[PDB]
Amino acid sequence: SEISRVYEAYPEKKATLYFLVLGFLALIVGSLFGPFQALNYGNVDAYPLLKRLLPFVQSYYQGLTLHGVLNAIVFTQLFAQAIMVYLPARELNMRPNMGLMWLSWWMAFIGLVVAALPLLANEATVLYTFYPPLKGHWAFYLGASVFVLSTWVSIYIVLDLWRRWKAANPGKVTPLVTYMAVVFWLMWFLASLGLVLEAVLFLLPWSFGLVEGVDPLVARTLFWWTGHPIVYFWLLPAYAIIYTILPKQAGGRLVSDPMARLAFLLFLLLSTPVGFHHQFADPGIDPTWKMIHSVLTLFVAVPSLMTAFTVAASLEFAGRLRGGRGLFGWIRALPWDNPAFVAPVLGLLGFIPGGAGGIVNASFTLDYVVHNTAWVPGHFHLQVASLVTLTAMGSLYWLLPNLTGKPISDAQRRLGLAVVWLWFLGMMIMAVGLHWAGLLNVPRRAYIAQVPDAYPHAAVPMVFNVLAGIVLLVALLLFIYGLFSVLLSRERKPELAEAPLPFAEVISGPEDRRLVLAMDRIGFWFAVAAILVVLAYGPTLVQLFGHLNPVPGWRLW
Amino acid sequence: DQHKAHKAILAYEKGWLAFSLAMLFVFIALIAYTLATHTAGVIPAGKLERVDPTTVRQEGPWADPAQAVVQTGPNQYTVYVLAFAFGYQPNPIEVPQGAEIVFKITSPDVIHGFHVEGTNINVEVLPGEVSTVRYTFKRPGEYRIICNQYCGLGHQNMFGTIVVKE
Amino acid sequence: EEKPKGALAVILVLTLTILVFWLGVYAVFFARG
Ligand code: HAS
Ligand code: HEM
Ligand SMILES: CCCCCCCCCO[C@@H]1O[C@H](CO)[C@@H](O)[C@H](O)[C@H]1O
Ligand SMILES: CCCCCCCCCO[C@@H]1O[C@H](CO)[C@@H](O)[C@H](O)[C@H]1O
Ligand SMILES: CCCCCCCCCO[C@@H]1O[C@H](CO)[C@@H](O)[C@H](O)[C@H]1O
Ligand SMILES: CCCCCCCCCO[C@@H]1O[C@H](CO)[C@@H](O)[C@H](O)[C@H]1O
Ligand code: CUA
Ligand SMILES: [Cu+]
Repeated sequence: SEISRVYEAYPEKKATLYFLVLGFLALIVGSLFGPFQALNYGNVDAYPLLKRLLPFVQSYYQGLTLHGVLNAIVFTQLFAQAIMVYLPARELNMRPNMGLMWLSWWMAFIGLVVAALPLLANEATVLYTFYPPLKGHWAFYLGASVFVLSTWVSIYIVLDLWRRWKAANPGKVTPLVTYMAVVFWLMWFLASLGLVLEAVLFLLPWSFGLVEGVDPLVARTLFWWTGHPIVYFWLLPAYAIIYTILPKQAGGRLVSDPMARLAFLLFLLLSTPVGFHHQFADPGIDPTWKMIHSVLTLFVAVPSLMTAFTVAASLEFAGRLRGGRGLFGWIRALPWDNPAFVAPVLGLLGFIPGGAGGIVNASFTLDYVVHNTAWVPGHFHLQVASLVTLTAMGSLYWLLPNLTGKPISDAQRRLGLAVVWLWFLGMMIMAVGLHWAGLLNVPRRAYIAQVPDAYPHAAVPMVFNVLAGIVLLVALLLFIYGLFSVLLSRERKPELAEAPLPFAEVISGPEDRRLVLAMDRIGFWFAVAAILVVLAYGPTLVQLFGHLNPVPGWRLW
Repeated sequence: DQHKAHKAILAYEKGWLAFSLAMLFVFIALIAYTLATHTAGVIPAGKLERVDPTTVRQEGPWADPAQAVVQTGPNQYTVYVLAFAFGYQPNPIEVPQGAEIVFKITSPDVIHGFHVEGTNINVEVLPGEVSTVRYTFKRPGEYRIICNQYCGLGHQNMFGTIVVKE
Repeated sequence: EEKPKGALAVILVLTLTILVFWLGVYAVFFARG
């Protein structure tokens, strides 16, 4: 049995609640180093104070890795494994294989665990990119690998549910959330080949003793094969939620099924073959192959410019529907008192300058201005740590009710808003200080507080970084006392908790059908996806795999 | 109106995607422009120049600071720069103003960055491989080299100097 | 009604941000060239 028998009529809720809690937990621990790293870019050293509070910590850079791995690899994937399974299954009112599903959660819990231990014990201070020849404990890569392998099971699970709904429903076109999740999970498989080879072919043998060195150019070239589209593996859960759930929270409709679909098909073609935008300033990669990846990255921006218009129009329509006044009337009609709505909307706003920073980054030679400065963390804090995270945070207010039958009180709803607004206002202020600090040449990944006299042109943007450490300290603390207050409360009123995910009606139309029919030609495009990866990474990897020049690992911490 | 809404909106979708492709290609254009000018000099070279990082400060042109700058044309210098756990050989790099400078950089240990304040010199240094960029300093002074790739605990302290002679 | 003009002023701000950033960074690139 089971008395929240909740978890034996809809057991999928039991597993999704697990991922989620685990995801947000990594995110509380990871983010704790945040404000510490912020006051540092503000040129205050709070680390002796930290190392008090947390004696295990040996350096700024151990911080940086935990922050990185915990926030950007572990928090985001576990959030994708939640959303991208649970939504498909519910829109298709169907059971994900609770055998394969329960497996993945445990592949991840073992994985995370095995990795955390060397990290916590200063044996793997190589940062979230772990660039050879810096060398970490075998435990880190073994962990990482098995954690990243949790998604492959997830892949199958969604594909499973896809295959079964079709047979039971032949002739019927693939329904929206499901189609999304289907190409998403497909992208992530194709994309994950890079990291997977780099571990198996190199990182695993090396850190075990099986071999002596790794070729650093190949290592970094496999890494960034995965390393770009992994950002789209973080973005699209939020996008899925934003396309098909948020116009409903707004009181509106998705203005277009095709557009939502066309967006996601595009992320399937262009997410993977773009990795050299990360390598513009590497040696041994042909300039001609940088330009093509340059062009190709600029095309990956396109599904996202589209998104901007579709979503903006969906929020506008809803606005109007709530007596949405004049040219800007509609903005003030939206539900500004629902953290479910506020979070992803505030994140969309920060996503305006962030996407603009990407475009510069993408443009080959312009990257020489900003590469490896503070600008880069400036940009992606607006992308991953505002949009994606805000979408995860503000979705505590629908998903958690729907999974546990805890209602949100009204004191909690108001806490939600103070976080979300503080989180946003703190993200924006940090964006300015780091964009500017980086345009002044301040390196990323650096304990700069230890060289207080070193970047004096950066004085005022350093005032902006201090100012945001304090603002984001308060936000994080108010988020803990509330994440746990939404959970550890002793209420459960679950009519609320079966009660379907506020999926969104779609304004239908004529020009649908034959277009939705083409995009649903799935096996065709999945293969085009592979042909495009193959041409993009093919000539270069062939070159480098016959000039392997492995070098000794070092530990420099 | 909720289906008339659709008919419009999906035409805008078309016009915004057209405008977007246009603006995007103008960007492709103005990048293109840069690769044809001298400024394209900062782009690392294609060719895989293999070296052995364990032997590099013993034998070859990276073994002797005195021999780093080596005249390679009437107005050309090759500089052998070593980026290592926790500074730069040689230090300073003295180079004449007006001249094409060809930086040949490598590392004996872990990856470094070699980024030159006030220039678009901005390159990753990998153990076992030579990073080859070119530049002409249009005015004299000291230029600080910042290491902008994490490499260990001396990271925040890895700086160098280039003196470009009057 | 008619025109989704709220959404146009959105994509308008987006276009401008995109141009201030790309033009600003282009100018810096040249000035360091
Ligand atoms: C979750 C995460 C991330 C997303 C999404 C993301 C998007 C882009 N990025 Fe980026 N990025 C780069 C280029 C791009 C481009 C072209 C895009 C595109 O995908 C961006 C397209 C986006 C847009 C065109 C924005 C559309 C706007 C929308 C959708 C909002 C509209 C608002 C509305 C609708 C609200 C209206 C409502 C009202 C109520 C008014 C490049 C270079 O080409 C580098 C390497 C540079 C270097 O030196 O390392 C890079 C580096 C990073 C790194 C560092 C990797 C490392 O650690 O070394 C991370 C983590 C990251 C994250 C992310 N990035 N990025
Ligand atoms: C809680 C508030 C946060 C603050 C105050 C903060 C602050 C910072 C700062 C100032 C840096 C740059 C430090 C350096 O490059 O040496 C940084 C790096 C980073 N942040 Fe955060 N951050 C926060 C939340 C997040 C979140 C929620 C995520 C992702 C989900 C995130 C992802 C990252 C990543 C991936 C890096 C760089 C890792 C690396 O370079 O190896 N941050 N953070
Ligand atoms: C013919 C060989 C193919 C291998 C068989 C794959 C099943 C792997 C075992 O998974 C298990 O499945 C159960 C049933 O759902 C769950 O109850 C259980 O907890 C889960 O761990
Ligand atoms: C505008 C940028 C300035 C930053 C500070 C903004 C915080 C104010 C947002 O509070 C909101 O006010 C609404 C009343 O209008 C209420 O409906 C809603 O419950 C409440 O959350
Ligand atoms: C006293 C109020 C009257 C002045 C009106 C100006 C309000 C400025 C709000 O714009 C903000 O500017 C930031 C950059 O500075 C952006 O990054 C951010 O997205 C945006 O929120
Ligand atoms: C969100 C962005 C806010 C931007 C703040 C102003 C950006 C101006 C950058 O100044 C730069 O200073 C360098 C000297 O150190 C010079 O190399 C360069 O000529 C110059 O452009
Ligand atoms: Cu060498 Cu940082
Ligand atoms: Cu990328």
